[PDB]
Amino acid sequence: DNSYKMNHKRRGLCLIINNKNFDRKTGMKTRNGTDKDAENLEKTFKSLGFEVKVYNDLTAEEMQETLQEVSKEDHSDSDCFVCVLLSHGEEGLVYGTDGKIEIQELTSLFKGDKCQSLVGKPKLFFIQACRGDELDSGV
Amino acid sequence: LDNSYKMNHKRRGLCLIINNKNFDRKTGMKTRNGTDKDAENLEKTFKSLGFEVKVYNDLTAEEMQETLQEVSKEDHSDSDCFVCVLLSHGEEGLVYGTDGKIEIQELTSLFKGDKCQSLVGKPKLFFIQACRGDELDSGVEV
Amino acid sequence: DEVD
Amino acid sequence: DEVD
Amino acid sequence: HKIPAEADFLIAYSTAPGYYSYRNTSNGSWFIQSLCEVLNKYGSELEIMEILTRVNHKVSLRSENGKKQMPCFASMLTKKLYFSP
Amino acid sequence: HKIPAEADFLIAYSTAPGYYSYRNTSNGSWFIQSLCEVLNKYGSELEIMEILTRVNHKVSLRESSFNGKKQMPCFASMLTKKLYFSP
Repeated sequence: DNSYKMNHKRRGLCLIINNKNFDRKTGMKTRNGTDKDAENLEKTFKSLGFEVKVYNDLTAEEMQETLQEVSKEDHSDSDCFVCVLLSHGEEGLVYGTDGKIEIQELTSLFKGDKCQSLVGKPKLFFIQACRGDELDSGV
Repeated sequence: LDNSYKMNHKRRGLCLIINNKNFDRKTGMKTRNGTDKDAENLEKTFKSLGFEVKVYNDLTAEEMQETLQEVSKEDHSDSDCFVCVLLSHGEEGLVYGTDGKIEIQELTSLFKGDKCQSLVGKPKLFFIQACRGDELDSGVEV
Repeated sequence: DEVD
Repeated sequence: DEVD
Repeated sequence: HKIPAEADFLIAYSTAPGYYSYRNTSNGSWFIQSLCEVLNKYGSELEIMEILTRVNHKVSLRSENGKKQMPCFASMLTKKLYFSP
Repeated sequence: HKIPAEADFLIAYSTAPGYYSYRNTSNGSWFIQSLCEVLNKYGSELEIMEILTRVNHKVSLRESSFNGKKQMPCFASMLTKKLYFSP
């Protein structure tokens, strides 16, 4: 009642969305260095037991469809689910290659009443993206 | 120690409770009966943890801002941390004074390291009892 | 129960 | 260094 | 040789972003009463994250309209926090 | 009986609400690089909240190059139990 059951048949899926190159209409710069992030995450989460799948340069529509497909996959024998988003963003929003999508449009795909095989299981999202225009000058 | 806050200072620190129950009719906000039980339980609980507990009842937005700003200019050198509890109506990012709304960030930002040197490196905890919107969680069968 |  |  | 101006804050919300938060007019809010229950039993022993997770769990197992509530806490803490007696 | 539909989510952001997040073109982003460092050293030992608190620590002590700036990661937890990546 106090710790998640983490001894299922498999740890579960780690899904990495790695957006580096953006359409010209977005005006967003190329995210040089993000391929090193994706590769580090792959080795790291694989050593923790996860199966790992990387997607690169997805449109906003492709991000929603990919995560929707994952929310319909067979998680019953898994401990948990991990999603990593690497992109540009603003508060509450992340960039596809062609434009923005709300983070809640992605996370809501995995809520209890929509993804039954993950009910009661940890759903972890790691989000590398800006959340606004404010600068922290420190102390 | 590198991994744990130093929690053995001469004082634990302040626990500041803003308990807003009665609202100006121009706000259209209902009286928040039950909140006095929250404030009473909180004072007992946090007194038992070593805090100096201060309860403020029915503060306007200006009073909430000025109350916290004064506290942010006190000498916290001998305190482990600072705790603030807000009991009110709210919406995303906002809570009600008795006379109207105020941004939560306007209250938390008074305590940032660049403005409150004697809390630098020390925990600043805010507990917020307020709505954050009007979505309903119907749950799922387990 | 009421909402805040 | 760059921003996202 | 500075630290972020936003460092060492922790905001513990009664409910998830976008949602209602419930208050019982006889006994008080679901979140504060669970917070006090957990702090009274475990507060001199557990780290703050364990405390707040138990509060999450306690509130998640309640009802009534028959609705549910999920608290949410956001941490910019840099170390473990114990309310050492 | 029932559990909330939003239960058992954890969102770990690279930065605090409202703020920029930094990415180095040769090393990768400050947040991901520290996240992997901590996971690689302690991932099979510590609870997830403890891991993410150390990530907060490491990034906060990292400084940019818009020069001389800092970053504070922020994680939001709707988890109901302790989470270990048991080997």
